Amino acid sequence: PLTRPYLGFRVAVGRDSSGCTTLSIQEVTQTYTGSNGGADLMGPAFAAGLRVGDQLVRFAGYTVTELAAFNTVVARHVRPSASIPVVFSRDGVVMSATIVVGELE
Repeated sequence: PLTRPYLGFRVAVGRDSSGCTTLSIQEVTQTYTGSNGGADLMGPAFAAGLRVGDQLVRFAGYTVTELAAFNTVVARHVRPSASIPVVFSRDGVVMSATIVVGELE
């Protein structure tokens, strides 16, 4: 596929109760897409549990580069139901969650 939208969320770099350098999203970007679907109507947001104040690293160890990396990984996969392993944290908490991004209508 060929997807690569623009960043419409917020990214804040800091430290959690554990301390593993992880960024958290204070917005909702999982509500739009393009190419091989371009559904855009809220899907991978609630389905994956991704909400404001959630830590999205998508990389083992609880850490991520920037929004560009998250946008590339999320864009790279535009399947009607692709299951990609993503690591999430809740203020130092360690938990695993699977994001199901379903494009198309």
